[PDB]
Amino acid sequence: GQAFRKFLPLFDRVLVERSAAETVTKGGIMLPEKSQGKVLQATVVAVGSGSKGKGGEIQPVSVKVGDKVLLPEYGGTKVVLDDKDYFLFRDGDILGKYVD
Amino acid sequence: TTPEEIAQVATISANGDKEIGNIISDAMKKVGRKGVITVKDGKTLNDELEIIEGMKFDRGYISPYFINTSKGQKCEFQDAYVLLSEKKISSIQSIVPALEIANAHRKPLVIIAEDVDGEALSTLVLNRLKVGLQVVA
Repeated sequence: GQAFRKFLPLFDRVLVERSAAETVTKGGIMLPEKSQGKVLQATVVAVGSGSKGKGGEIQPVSVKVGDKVLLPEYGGTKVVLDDKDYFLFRDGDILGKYVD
Repeated sequence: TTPEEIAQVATISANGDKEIGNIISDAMKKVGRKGVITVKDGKTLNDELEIIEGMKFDRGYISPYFINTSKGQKCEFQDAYVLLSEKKISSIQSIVPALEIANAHRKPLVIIAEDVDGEALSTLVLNRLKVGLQVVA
């Protein structure tokens, strides 16, 4: 497990930071702050030790710190770290990661 | 056959009032003999004739922040794009691409619709006040 600014998540929970919301479009038209919506793309900043599926063996999380992932719409837990917003999800709740 | 006879008929029918006959002959000369002429109440001492050309309809702007003429408190553009909507405009994605055409060609936009709801209104006023895009609903 790894920790982001002195916070180590437990079991298979991961801590992510959502990407910046879109304020302007390509052609220059700007968007209101309320209608931006929740950003579903995030970066994993902390990972847990992994849930124990079977006794005697520890299964680590699939994602790693520094991976661009796509969050589900529901399922996050609010974490306030250094007056900043982060979201705790389960390892299985993440839809997928952007590989590049 | 002549507008003089038109003025004579309107004068005789208005109890010999030559000014009424002249103001009806002028209206029929301007908007046509088979045209729409409407009698309305006046707040002055004398009668007057107002010729309305083009498409004028009794609907105001949705938001007062669209005013760009300080002298008459009007919203005036030249060579403006017109976007017409049968249904009510509410979503962000239903009004953004029209704003992209308006911004790319640098042309003003007037959106005539049933109504403009909160998200589209917020987008329009925020774009009008922040970057300077010319748009009225």
